[PDB]
Amino acid sequence: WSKEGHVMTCRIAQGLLNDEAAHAVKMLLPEYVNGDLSALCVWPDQVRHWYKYKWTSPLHFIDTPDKACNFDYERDCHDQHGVKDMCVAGAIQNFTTQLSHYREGTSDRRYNMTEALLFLSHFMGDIHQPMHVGFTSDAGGNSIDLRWFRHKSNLHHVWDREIILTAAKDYYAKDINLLEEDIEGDFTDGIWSDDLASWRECGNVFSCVNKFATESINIACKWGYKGVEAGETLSDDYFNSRLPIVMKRVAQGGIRLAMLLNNVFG
Ligand SMILES: *[C@@H]1O[C@H](CO)[C@@H](O[C@@H]2O[C@H](CO)[C@@H](O[C@@H]3O[C@H](CO[C@H]4O[C@H](CO)[C@@H](O)[C@H](O)[C@@H]4O)[C@@H](O)[C@H](O)[C@@H]3O)[C@H](O)[C@H]2NC(C)=O)[C@H](O)[C@H]1NC(C)=O
Ligand SMILES: *[C@@H]1O[C@H](CO)[C@@H](O[C@@H]2O[C@H](CO)[C@@H](O[C@@H]3O[C@H](CO)[C@@H](O)[C@H](O)[C@@H]3O)[C@H](O)[C@H]2NC(C)=O)[C@H](O)[C@H]1NC(C)=O
Ligand SMILES: [Zn+2]
Ligand SMILES: [Zn+2]
Ligand SMILES: [Zn+2]
Repeated sequence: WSKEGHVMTCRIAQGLLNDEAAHAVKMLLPEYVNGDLSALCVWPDQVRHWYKYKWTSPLHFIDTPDKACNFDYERDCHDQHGVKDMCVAGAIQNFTTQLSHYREGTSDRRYNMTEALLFLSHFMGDIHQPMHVGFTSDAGGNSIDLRWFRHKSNLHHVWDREIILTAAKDYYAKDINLLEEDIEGDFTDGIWSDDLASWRECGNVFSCVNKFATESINIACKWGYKGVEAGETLSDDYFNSRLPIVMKRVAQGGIRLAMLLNNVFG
């Protein structure tokens, strides 16, 4: 996700935290954001480009083989140089494990919990963006150049931002708070209300991130690359049809995140 998906994922996520998980996140965050996890959820996307954190480059996504439309961890979860574990699935396990050393305080200074908090949170949102588990050769839709209404863009960016900016301008006067309030609603008393417990049962972290990944490449094959030719124009038909899918994954990411943190801090 771009700024917007992450902010909503995290606001949603923070509102569902138990007492132990709220206390931890407040303490783990710098004063200048007033306890607001959302304020920093983009942080990993900034440092993505610093030589220092070059190593975080591949942890944002998974590249699956073209047209295969499924996710296999040992096949997929690696970087370009075949280095095992380097993919958003790995990172979530990694940063969740790091965070389990917080309460007991048993990692000395090998880890930074604040950074582990922002990576976990951020990457929880990325793994639900269906185009973060897309095809290798086209870079999760990045190198499928298209037009989204009256400006150049690309499929990956349609899902990272366009559908969300578009929805917020057309229906909420650009106010993202409002778009979130409705997304928050559609699973509390709304179309996804009967599904919360179902979103919350995936097993241990490893299984969960595999479930989430799988979900994403299905959505990507069914709704992402379907009905998309390069150079063409995606209109009201693509937007209106996919709006609620994007919205679902914003919610799923958030509910799923609150569950992890709740467990890591409990
Ligand atoms: C764990 O990692 C954390 C993230 O990497 C570390 O926290 C970071 O610590 C650095 C200290 O070097 C902070 O950067 C400083 O920011 C302050 C204040 O920033 C605020 O004010 C400016 C302008 O007034 C504004 O633009 C900012 O947005 C803030 O409102 C500056 O005075 C310094 O020059 C310096 O840049 C980061 O704030 C902080 N990041 C986060 C996410 O907390 C932390 O140090 C690590 N822990 C340990 C023990 O090493
Ligand atoms: C799990 O989280 C930790 C951060 O706590 C990550 O550790 C980092 O791993 C990367 C890549 O494996 C390291 O890059 C290395 O740079 C040094 C040169 O200083 C070199 O010895 C290595 O060949 C490699 O290029 C990075 O330095 C290291 N950082 C820390 C603080 O440990 C780890 O990558 C994470 N793994 C996953 C799958 O999320
Ligand atoms: Zn993102
Ligand atoms: Zn993206
Ligand atoms: Zn990212």
